[PDB]
Amino acid sequence: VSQYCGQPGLGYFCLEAEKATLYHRAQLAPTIYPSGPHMLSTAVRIHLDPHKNVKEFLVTLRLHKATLRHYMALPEQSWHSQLLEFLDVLDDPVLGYLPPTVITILHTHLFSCSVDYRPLYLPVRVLITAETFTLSSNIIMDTSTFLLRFILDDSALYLSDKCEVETLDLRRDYVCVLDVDLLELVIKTWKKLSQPLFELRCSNNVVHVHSCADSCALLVNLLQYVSTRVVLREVSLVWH
Repeated sequence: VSQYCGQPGLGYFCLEAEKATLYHRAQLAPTIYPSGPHMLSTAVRIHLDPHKNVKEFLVTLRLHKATLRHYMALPEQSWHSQLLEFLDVLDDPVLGYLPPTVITILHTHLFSCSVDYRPLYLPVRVLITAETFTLSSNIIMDTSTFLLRFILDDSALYLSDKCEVETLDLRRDYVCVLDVDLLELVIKTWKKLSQPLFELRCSNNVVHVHSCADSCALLVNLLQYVSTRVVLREVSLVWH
């Protein structure tokens, strides 16, 4: 749209689809999403001001039940391909638009974007079932400071059979290992008035942990084989 209700700067840019999450390229597809909002509902909002002459974005992104991973090889190789193809910020050399300085303010909602096929040298069918990944960065990301309220809701984790890549079991949504009730990691990275660079004040709420000797032993094998940081974070209400 252009000039919504007659006033320049007001518009409605949108996008909708329903897709299978992750298919790789050159070869063979990753084939992710083996799992009534739609996918990639990037209903961004723009209220820029001609007098200000600066690029404003209100991106209300919504990847519903997707799996937005593109890191095919051990390094982020197909992710590199994705970030070399997709990354281009509205090249506008046309007349009447001298390129306004780019500034981004995201309010993304990666609701139910399950991540269970993150590839590495030798993971074991790793399953991390996030519910809500609310990267509501109310502050400007492209700056020294970035307030990012990761208000998650009741995540969890489940581990597969055996560290060597091939792993089968009766339930691939296996036993719980390390679930979180909530983790409000409200980071203010300065790249709480803490002058020190990268103050990752992960003010985590709590970390429940349940386990059996085999379960935690296997988890430790998994971790083995696979600048203020003031948490004030409860370490474990471990029922283990």
